[PDB]
Amino acid sequence: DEPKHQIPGNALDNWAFLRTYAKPLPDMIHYYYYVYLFGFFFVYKVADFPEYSPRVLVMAALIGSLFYVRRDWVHREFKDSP
Amino acid sequence: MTSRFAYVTCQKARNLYLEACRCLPFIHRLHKLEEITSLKEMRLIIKDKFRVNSPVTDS
Amino acid sequence: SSFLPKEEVESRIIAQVKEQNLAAGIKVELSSRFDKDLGLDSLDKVELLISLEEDFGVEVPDAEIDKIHTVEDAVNFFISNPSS
Amino acid sequence: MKPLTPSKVSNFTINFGPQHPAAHGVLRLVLEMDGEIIKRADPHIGLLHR
Amino acid sequence: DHDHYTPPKTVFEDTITINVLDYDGKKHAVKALIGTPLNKALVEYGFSSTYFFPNMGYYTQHISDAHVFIPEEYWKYVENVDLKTDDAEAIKLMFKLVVQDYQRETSFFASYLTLNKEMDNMTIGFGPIKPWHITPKWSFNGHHNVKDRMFDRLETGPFIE
Amino acid sequence: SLLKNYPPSYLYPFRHPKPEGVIEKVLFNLGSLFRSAGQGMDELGSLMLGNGGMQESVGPNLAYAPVKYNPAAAPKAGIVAPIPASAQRVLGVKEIVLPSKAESTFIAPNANVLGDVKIGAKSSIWYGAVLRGDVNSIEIGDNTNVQDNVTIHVAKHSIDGKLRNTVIGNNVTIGHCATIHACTIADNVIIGMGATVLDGVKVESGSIVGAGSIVPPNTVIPAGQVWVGNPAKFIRNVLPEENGFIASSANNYDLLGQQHKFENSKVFEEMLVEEEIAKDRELLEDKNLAVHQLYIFDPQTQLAARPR
Amino acid sequence: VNFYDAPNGPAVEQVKIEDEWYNRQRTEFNILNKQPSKADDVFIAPNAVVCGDVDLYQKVSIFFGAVVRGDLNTIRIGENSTILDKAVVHAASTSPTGLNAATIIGSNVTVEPHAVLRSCRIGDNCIVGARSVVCEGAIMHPESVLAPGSVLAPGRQIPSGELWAGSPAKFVRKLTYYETSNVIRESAEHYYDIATGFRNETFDHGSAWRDAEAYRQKLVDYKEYNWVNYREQKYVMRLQRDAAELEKLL
Ligand SMILES: CCCCCCCCCCCCCCCCCC(=O)OC[C@H](COP(=O)([O-])OCC(O)COP(=O)([O-])OC[C@@H](COC(=O)CCCCCCCCCCCCCCCCC)OC(=O)CCCCCCCCCCCCCCCCC)OC(=O)CCCCCCCCCCCCCCCCC
Ligand SMILES: CCCCCCCCCCCC(=O)SCCNC(=O)CCNC(=O)[C@H](O)C(C)(C)COP(=O)(O)O
Repeated sequence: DEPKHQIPGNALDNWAFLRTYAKPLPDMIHYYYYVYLFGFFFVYKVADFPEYSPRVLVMAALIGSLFYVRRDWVHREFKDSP
Repeated sequence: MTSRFAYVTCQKARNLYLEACRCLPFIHRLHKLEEITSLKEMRLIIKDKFRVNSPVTDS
Repeated sequence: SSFLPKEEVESRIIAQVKEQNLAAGIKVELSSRFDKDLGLDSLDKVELLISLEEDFGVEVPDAEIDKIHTVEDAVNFFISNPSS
Repeated sequence: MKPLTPSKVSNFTINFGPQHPAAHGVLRLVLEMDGEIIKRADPHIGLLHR
Repeated sequence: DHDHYTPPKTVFEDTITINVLDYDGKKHAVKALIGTPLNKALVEYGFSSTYFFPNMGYYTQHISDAHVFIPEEYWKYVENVDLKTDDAEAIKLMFKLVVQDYQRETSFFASYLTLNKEMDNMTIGFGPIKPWHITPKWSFNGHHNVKDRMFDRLETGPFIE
Repeated sequence: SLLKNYPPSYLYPFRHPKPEGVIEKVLFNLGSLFRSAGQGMDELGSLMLGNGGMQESVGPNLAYAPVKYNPAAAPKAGIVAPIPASAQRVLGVKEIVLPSKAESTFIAPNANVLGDVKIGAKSSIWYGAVLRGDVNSIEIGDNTNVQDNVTIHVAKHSIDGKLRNTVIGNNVTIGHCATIHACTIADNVIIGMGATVLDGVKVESGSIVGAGSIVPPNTVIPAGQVWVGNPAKFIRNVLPEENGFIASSANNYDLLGQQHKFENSKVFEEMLVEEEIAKDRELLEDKNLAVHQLYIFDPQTQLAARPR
Repeated sequence: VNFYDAPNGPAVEQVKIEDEWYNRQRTEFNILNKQPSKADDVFIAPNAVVCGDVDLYQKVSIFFGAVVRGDLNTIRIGENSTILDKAVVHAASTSPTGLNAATIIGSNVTVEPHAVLRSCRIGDNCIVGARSVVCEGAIMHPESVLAPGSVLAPGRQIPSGELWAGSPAKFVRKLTYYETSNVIRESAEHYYDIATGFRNETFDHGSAWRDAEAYRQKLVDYKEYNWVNYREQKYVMRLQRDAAELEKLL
């Protein structure tokens, strides 16, 4: 026997939390199609954007990073409900 | 390869009836009989068809 | 080994057992041999197993049909089996 | 440790009914065909058993 | 000092049998040793390579897992996992990519269950799995029709094919 | 087969036919020059290599090998054969005893079977087994398996008249690395792996001698008993099912011997052709190849069988 | 006699052992559908015989006289495991225990001369002594040693970290930490060095083929050498066998 890390939580509760990731998985082409199209149009529009201060650009990048939701997070938490 | 621990049809009609019951859904779909009749309903007729020949005893 | 509650599966099997003409009247419960208590015939036993096939979406082996004898035995068979 | 090799399956259990440019009479012919090639032919007779 | 030595039990005493329901619906009696993980015992029996998928962890893909259905009475012996670690990440990807809708409350992975004496004559079943891909060599089209054995696969795990 | 235009190199990989084109003839002569120069360089290297020079030669076939014939002691199990006249004017031996085996018998090329050895049909002598009948005869019955690295030995009867021949009965299994000196074994006996059976030992039918057990000399193991231990002692009687195992082991090793005899008996040219069969089987595993669209190949021999 | 469903085909020409004038034993050869697999650094001695479904991992050494027969079931030898002289490793079709009957040998396992292993699980860093018999279904757990002249009966177990001896093998002493950590691995490394040496002075095609080539060349010069299309003959033999099997009435 060896000293081991204590695992917080009950075994069955943690397994139940992990089982909430087993949901119908959409194929990634649907996201990719829209991202490609809107990205092409976006790159066309960017050349017309006004020149922004570097400070504002960095703050916008920080806000976007904070606001970005990982695709797995929506996967676990999605409910087909109002 | 050995240890002492190592080593330690009267109902033919029943089998035929089981075959008929298991094959019933297939003939329902093949003969388009879903709407007209139910599987249980046909399963009931098959028994009467079997029961007509009960008296015989020769193998 | 009971995958689903014993009370539920028992109530369901006895519900299907009641559907057969006899196997009722004063004694429709556990510990009732199909052919020695309920008056059922062997073909009727096989059909009853097929009706349980429809109720619980799981097949029964024919050798198991040779092994099954009682209302307890059928519910035990269906509770044991993971597909249930 | 040498791989096994699988095979193909035949379907298309056609029914070739009474057909005029053929030998005269009524022929019911059940043909099992792998694609456009026949694998079994089972002639159904008794349609003119008097 | 010098307490009594305990002679080991022979293989016959410490072999437990488990009844495993395979994908075709046949029940197999899998003799297994106490102290072995369920995945290893299932692999040694001779189940096909389609029945198993690698553990989708950063450093656990050499292990071969299976989607199994465990009766409520034996849920206690399943191993707890820390969500804030990457073992939970392996588990979450295995649900996300392999099990998906075929999940049930009895769904578990074999590596996290260890066989013991009290698990004798336990009935487990192989759980349905969706088509999955890691590498073209290590993938599942969805057809359970190869007759090989996961035992006969010397390849340790997925890397560049 | 479907096609008859296959290249001659493809049809005869072991030895290409005589060169017919000018280019082929020039290549043949250049190969001759290369062969001679390579042998010269080989000998020059062997000089530096020292005593022996790492020389290699073909080894004699000792699976069917003779022993000196004794006019006093006539052969008992094996046959006696004359030797070539030139060897007569060199060696001076008139006749030599040779082993006697049935056609179904499998003897491994590694095994050394010498002289007075009679082996029955469906019996197998496996790899590394040494069977010496130089001084006295060895008899092996049908469906008897002498496994890997087994040594069977005999001695002279001597003044007492004690029989020092080795008689092995039918359906007898001798486990790997077992040593059997001049003993008698009855039918349907398993000798365990590593077991030593010394002089004078009679093992009765239906008995099992355990693995790594030395049965003392002049000891009779009675029928249907299991004996194990360094001074081999009785432990239990053979179970009724264990008898069926004894027979099953004999039969399984008969089938095994048939397979191994089939593999070993192929000639070189056939072996090399089969190596090419395996190789182009591996190359033809890809089913998107252009040639696969052209033809369907026979599985056992990857030759074009029918067009696709 | 002739296996007509063999993977590479039936044998067109089979030669009897009496007719052999030289030893043709192959150190690695194929038994029907079972093919031995070897790594680049695996040493098989010229005397050694390896047949059947035997998988040789990297740094596996098979020394002189050792026979590893993988005919009945699979044999796996782990990394840096050495089979020493005249040691037989074989696999049973089934095991008495009911587990897998394959003969699995772990890493850094030394099987000493004349030791017989049949359908056993040998754990990593184990030593089987000289003339030690491990029977079917016997499992040696890792870091365990079986002393010379000892028998592990079918379905028996040797626990980890223990030295076992005797014909009915029994516990003798617990192996020390230094032993299990170093010496057991070091023995396998030493025999790997010896086998590496033997490999370094081995030529790819040693000059023993010249003697048979001389006979073949003599036959060619005297015009007795015959060119046989073995592929076509195999195809024809299989066709004839199928036709005869269709014709037969019983
Ligand atoms: C209707 C269609 C739906 C889409 C709508 C939009 C359609 C597109 C229109 C136009 C698209 C072009 C522009 C979009 C952005 C370009 C990205 C892209 O297209 O790639 C394809 C991408 C899919 O590609 P994929 O290969 O399938 O996914 C890869 C991932 O693994 C995906 O897997 P994952 O999601 O599971 O994993 C995500 C992972 C992926 O990693 C990333 O997201 C990388 C992003 C890093 C920044 C990217 C570079 C930023 C430079 C911006 C340049 C402009 C400013 C210039 C100056 C800035 C100087 C930096 O990141 C994370 O784990 C979560 C954190 C996210 C940011 C991480 C950085 C955190 C820093 C904050 C520190 C604070 C913490 C302190 C406390 C900590 C405590 C210890 O599609 C998109 O994601 C587009 C979604 C649009 C939402 C973006 C929201 C803001 C956008 C502008 C802000 C820029 C910051 C970027 C935020 C994250 C963007 C991904
Ligand atoms: C739509 C498709 C419907 C198909 C219809 C098919 C109808 C087939 C009808 C053929 C009838 C037979 O075979 S009749 C088979 C021979 N008849 C006999 O009586 C032999 C022994 N009989 C008995 O034991 C009992 O009468 C019995 C009640 C059978 C108990 O069955 P079990 O032996 O198990 O106990």
